[PDB]
Amino acid sequence: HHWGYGKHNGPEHWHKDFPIAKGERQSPVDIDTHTAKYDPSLKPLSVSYDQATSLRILNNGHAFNVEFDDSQDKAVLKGGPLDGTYRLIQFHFHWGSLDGQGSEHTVDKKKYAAELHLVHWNTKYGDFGKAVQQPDGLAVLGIFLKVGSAKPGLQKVVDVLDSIKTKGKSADFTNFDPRGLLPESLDYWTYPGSLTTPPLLECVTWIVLKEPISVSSEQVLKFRKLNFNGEGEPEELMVDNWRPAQPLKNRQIKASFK
Ligand SMILES: NS(=O)(=O)c1ccc(C(=O)N2CCCc3ccccc32)cc1
Ligand SMILES: [Zn+2]
Repeated sequence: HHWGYGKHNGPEHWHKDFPIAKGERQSPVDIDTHTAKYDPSLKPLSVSYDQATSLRILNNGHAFNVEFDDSQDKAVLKGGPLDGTYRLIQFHFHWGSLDGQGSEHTVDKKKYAAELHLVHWNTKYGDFGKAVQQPDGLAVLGIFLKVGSAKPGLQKVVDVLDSIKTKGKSADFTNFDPRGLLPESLDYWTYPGSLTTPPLLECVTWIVLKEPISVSSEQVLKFRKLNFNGEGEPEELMVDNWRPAQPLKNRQIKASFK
């Protein structure tokens, strides 16, 4: 009886195995745009993805991860609110059953159709497993998806999904350029928070871009054909794999822009 997104094992149950679910710095959160303060001390984000080495795509039973070679500083995030160098390890998405829900963060209570998370770990801790035990161990770059025009840079991802339909399936996924998933603007909000799935560790500097990317209805429909279940098991469509907004508590969300 493992955690998931259903009635019986979904977010409102997670606290029983993972008591930190009710913690002081849990993610995601609603971003109230009027309350978020411009911080002129914040630097522009430095997204250095030119030398990124994608390797594989994995259906892990809760989402799909596009995995990168993080054995050296190739693809890194620095600047913004961060001190030091954060290495890209994987990206994944959260999405809905319909366009009106799917994002984890919200903006003045608005839910987007989906949310991209580019996950990075602080290289001063040496490995990812060490980093997740530190308050400044991870930096997750969050990008909203709205449904409209197709995102050309996402199509390679969409087209491989048929080959990783079920939990535990993986496929070779080399030479994928995540630059193709970014919006024009790197304006962002930032706050201290957590992983949004178990083990819900409070180890993340969140950086959420203001500008959504547009994807097509056909693109997101293909996400919704994935399966939570393993091969040969009763089909459970991988939809609504998002955690709702959590209490902000004693935290401040800062804006990089006026
Ligand atoms: N949605 S997110 O961007 O906040 C996110 C969530 C979880 C993770 C993540 O590495 N996992 C989660 C589950 C298995 C696991 C086991 C031990 C340490 C970390 C992890 C990474 C990024
Ligand atoms: Zn995520």
